[PDB]
Order: sequence, then structure tokens, then C-alpha cells
Amino acid sequence: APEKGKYTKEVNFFDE
Amino acid sequence: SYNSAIDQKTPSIKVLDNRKLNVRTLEYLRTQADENSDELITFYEFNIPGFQVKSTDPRKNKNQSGPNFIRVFNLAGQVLREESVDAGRTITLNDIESRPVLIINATGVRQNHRYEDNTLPGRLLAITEQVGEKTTERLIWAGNTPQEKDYNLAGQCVRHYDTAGLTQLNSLSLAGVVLSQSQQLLVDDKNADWTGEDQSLWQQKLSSDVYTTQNKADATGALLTQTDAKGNIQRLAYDVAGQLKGCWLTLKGQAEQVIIKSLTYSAAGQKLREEHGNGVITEYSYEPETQRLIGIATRRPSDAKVLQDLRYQYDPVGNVINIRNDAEATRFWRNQKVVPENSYTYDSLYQLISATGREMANIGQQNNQLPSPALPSDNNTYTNYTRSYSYDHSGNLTQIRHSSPATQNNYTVAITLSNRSNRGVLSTLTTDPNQVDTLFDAGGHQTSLLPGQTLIWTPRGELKQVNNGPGNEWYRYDSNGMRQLKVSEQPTQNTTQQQRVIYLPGLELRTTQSNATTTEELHVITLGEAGRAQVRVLHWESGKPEDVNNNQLRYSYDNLIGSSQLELDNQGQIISEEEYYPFGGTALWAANSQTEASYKTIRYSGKERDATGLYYYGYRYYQPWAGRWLSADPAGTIDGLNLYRMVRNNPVSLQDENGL
Repeated sequence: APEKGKYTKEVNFFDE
Repeated sequence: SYNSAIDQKTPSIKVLDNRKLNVRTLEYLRTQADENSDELITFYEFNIPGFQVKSTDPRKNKNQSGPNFIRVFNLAGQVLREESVDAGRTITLNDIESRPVLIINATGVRQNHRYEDNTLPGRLLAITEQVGEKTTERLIWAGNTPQEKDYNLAGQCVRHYDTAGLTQLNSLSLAGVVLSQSQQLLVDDKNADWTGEDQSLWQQKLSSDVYTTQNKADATGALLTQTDAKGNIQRLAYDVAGQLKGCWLTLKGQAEQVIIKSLTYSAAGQKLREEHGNGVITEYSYEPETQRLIGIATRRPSDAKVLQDLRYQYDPVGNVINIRNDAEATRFWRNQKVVPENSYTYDSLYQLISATGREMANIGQQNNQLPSPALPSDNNTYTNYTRSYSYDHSGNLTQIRHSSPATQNNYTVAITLSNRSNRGVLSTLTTDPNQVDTLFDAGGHQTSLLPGQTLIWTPRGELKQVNNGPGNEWYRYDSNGMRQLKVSEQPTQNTTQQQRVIYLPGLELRTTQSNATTTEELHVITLGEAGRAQVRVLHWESGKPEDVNNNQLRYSYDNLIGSSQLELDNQGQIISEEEYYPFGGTALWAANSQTEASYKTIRYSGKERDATGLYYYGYRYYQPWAGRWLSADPAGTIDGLNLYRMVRNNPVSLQDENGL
């Protein structure tokens, strides 16, 4: 889905 | 420099019926300030039990053609039939427990889901995609043996056979974080057909290489460290707020270096200051009042040099209208050191109507290819362009009018749309609005990318192959639909020329082979999220180039939406620089070497650009010369009735996570 700039989200180094 | 005459007396009205259901939504569109606003009415029809049967966008209501969607519900309100005008017809049956039993998509592919019997808890066992009968998935659940409880494996799916192979789960932490998993891949001459009961005849379809990866996690379940499938260990540290504050990489057989030595945050948890093991310090500035990102200042504290300083300006609503760079131009552009200001304007529906910026001089017309790099020797410059976009009332991008003065490359490019659908191709393919839906599948996936290029799709609507003229390129996906393989088969020189990429957790096994030998083997170690200033390490096991050095660290530096625009080495010198057209095309592209430009794969919005030009966004593929997606929306009407639209036609302020 279209979300805003990437700065808003929490850091994520490892997921699936 | 925002003009509010575009938005005067243009509200959004949701009209209700006597049951308080939204039967019309009303928009007012004013493209330029002097003229009058245009009322656009989207229609939603409801039956007597109160479910949304048919919906109609404002462009097809003027054409007097049918609705976009025609849904048929059961007595509980779940969709049994969905005749979309862009995604075809979907027939769905669920059982008593609302689990899927029978799905028929628009290409006529019947999907099954058989579960456990009535004496078992009814977990999923197999999935059959009948076209003529393939058991395409197979789930092996675990028991409560004390060997299973020692690794917390009780009641999990230990072996999960899917459309790309096997994903075996080995260990779980006390929170439920996977601490060890392994995965093999299906061989090239075989598809997923997991029929039968014995699993010994399923390992002869899998590769010999079992790629196991390991983790360690704290009591809060946050991942502390991660070993890759080759032995390269990333290790993270966390501060007292639970945020991430550091990162260390130790390659296999080497010591432990520093990748991130400090990472502080704001009060809202946004990134504030980050110093890398590069030494380069980036610093994010925010609005006090709205907490919007108003600055990305990348500074190298060895030459007192500001490598980039992007100051953003906004609308009151949060549309990016002005990006200026207070840095100087890099070493690739001789005789000029001022970076021009990027200005943007929007419609009343907040879709991009005009955009200025800088582009290279020898770029020519934009297409699927990316231009040649600007080396530090050929003393080339950049010029100023401006693009203007035009839309119809369905929100489809119909025309990009690139007008670049001082070079005389003024070209327009049109997207020719249908009358009944939002399916629209480039004007090179077809100029007729009636022969556009012949270029798509029944499910709405595009079948021809360019005049000499055709696309082949899986039963579940994923891109199986981009057929070029002499050389194909095929992919493989897991059960979630994420890409696990990319095999580019170039044509015959005297034999095939095959380039294979394996996507692993934190590891890309990019390899190149001829007939009998591997001529290049490259292990790309990734650190972090793409679009979140990712660091890559290119380690060559075989077939290294002469001029590059091994274990080359490439520190990516991203703009607001995550487009990788600067790559620096471990010392802080610039490797490659990139600017983008607003809908994703490569406008400016400078690099230190031609062979150091061949290894930058993640380009725009943190997404990997393939050799075919399409960007891989998770569940879908995006084509930046048109601003369209390659298929319909796999989730449906999450963002409006336009299943092929980009990020609300607002590609500077918004970006799409994972396509879906």
C-alpha cells in the first residue's frame, strides 16, 4: 500500500 | 511557494443512503488555478441485505460502460464471486470455519486447500493448483515429542514445501523467534509437484545445497545477531529504549569490523543522527510541529565536506513541493558546483502535475534501459529538465511531457488506456484504445512488456519469465510470493551464458556460469532494510575483477522515499551517484568505474532494478517509464478502484511498500 516516507517506521533488520 | 487557489472549495463529500452506507463519494478536481473545479462522482451500489455489489469510478460512468466490480455475496457477507474489470473474475468458497477451500482465479486456475481430518485440529496440509493436477504446496506439522519441545518446535510447520522448494525450521526461542532455519531450492528442470506420502522422492527434486541460517535473540525477542548461510555474522546492539544503536559485521575467517557505531533517535523514535564505520555522519532534521522530515544532511568529518544536504518543503497536507540540495556537485561533473532546486506542483486530488530537476546531457529519451555512467574522466555535465503529467478521471497517468531546454530533447510519451478498464499500455505497443485488453491476461497481468518482449505468468499470477528476443530471464517465488531465484539466461555465444541469484536472509548468492564452469561467484552480504540506508559487502569467492578490491563495502544513502542516491566506500569517497525522475526513471547516473556500476542493484525506493528494467516491489513488478504496475492489485481495492495506479500518483511524497 502507498505509505509515506521511510523515516516514519521503526527499524527492521530481519523479517520474512 | 504553494498556491492555495488550487484547493479552494474542493472538499471531499461522502453521500449516504437511508441506511448510512456510502453510496457516492464526491471529489472536485482543479488542475490549474484560474479555471473551475470539476466534480467527479464515484458510484457504489448496494443490494437489499446491505453489501457493496457494484462500484463505478467516475470515468466509466461517463462512458456509460459497466461497473468496475460486480460482487456476489453469501448470507454472511463474504464474497463468492468478484467480476472485476481489471482483475477478472474470482470465485471463492470458504468452509464453516472461514478457511479457503476452493479459489478459481480469472485464468481458470482452480486452487484447493485440503486440511487435517476431524480427529486432528484442522491445520493446513496441502494446496493443489489444478489446471493438469499439481500438489504445489505441502505442510508437515510437528508433534509434542520431547525432542520437539527441546527446540520449541511443538505445533509448528517444520517442513514447508512450496513453489520454490523446502523451508525447514530447526529451532525457536522462548518468545517464538526462529533461531535456525534451512532451505533448499528446486532444480531448474522441475516444478513443485509434491504428490505422495514419502518425502524421499521429494529430495531428488531439490538442490544439494542446504542453506541454513542462524540467529540469537534476547528475552524481548529482538534479533541480537545473525549468521548468514555462509558464516558471515551481523551483530546488533540495542539501547535502553529498545531501539537499535549499533551494528558489527564479522566475515567468515576475518575479525569484527564496525558498520554502525552510533545511532541516536528523536522523541518520536525517528532516526536523528547516525555515524557509520565509514566515518560519515548523517543527520536528520524534523519539523517541530508536524514531525515531518525536513532535512537529510550527510557530512564527512574528515574534509568538512557535506556530501548531500536535502532540505524538503511541504504543503499543509504533506505533499513534497520543494527539494533543494545545499551541497556542491560531485567530482563527476566538471566546471559546475550548484545543484538545482526540484520544484513540484499538484492537482486538487494531490497528484503530480509538474516537476523540475536535473538530468544528464547524453541521456536521450527515457526507456527501460538505464544510461551509461558518468565516469570521472569524460568531463560531462548535467542539464535542467521539467516534466508535466496529465491524468484522466480514473487517475491513470496518460502523458508524461518531458521538456528539457538547452539540449533540444523535447519528447512526449502517452499511455493508451482502455474504455472499460484501467488497463493501459505504452503508446509504442498500441495506439488503439480497443486493443489494449488483448495485451493482458484474463487476470489482468500484462503479457507483452515492449514490442519485442513477452511476459509469462504463473498460475498464481506471478511473473514467471520476461522473454526478450534471444535471452529469457525467469524467477521463482515461495508460498508468500517473495522472489527466491532470478536466473538470467543470455543467448548462445558458443553456449548459454547464465547468471543466477539466490535470495537468502541477509545474503545474495549472485553467480555467473557458462556451459561447464562458474566464471564468477559473488556473495553480497546485506546489512539492514533496503531504503533505510543499507550497507552491502561484495565478497568474491571466484572470478573477481582486477581493479576492484575484495570485500568492498558500499554504504547507500537514501532520500525521503528510499531511493539510493549516493554510495560510499569504507573511507567515505563517492562510488556512484544517482538522481531519479519522479516516477522512477534514472535521470542522472555517475560512477567511479564502469565495473563498479555493474554491482549497484537496488536503485529506486529501495527496490532492485532487474536487467529487464522492471523494479521488483514485493508482490508486484513496477515499470517506471509508464508509472504503471505490471498487473492488477493482488489485494483488491485497498487504494481505490484503480488497480494499476502508482502511489496515488504522488511518487515524491509517497512510496509503496512491497507492491501489494
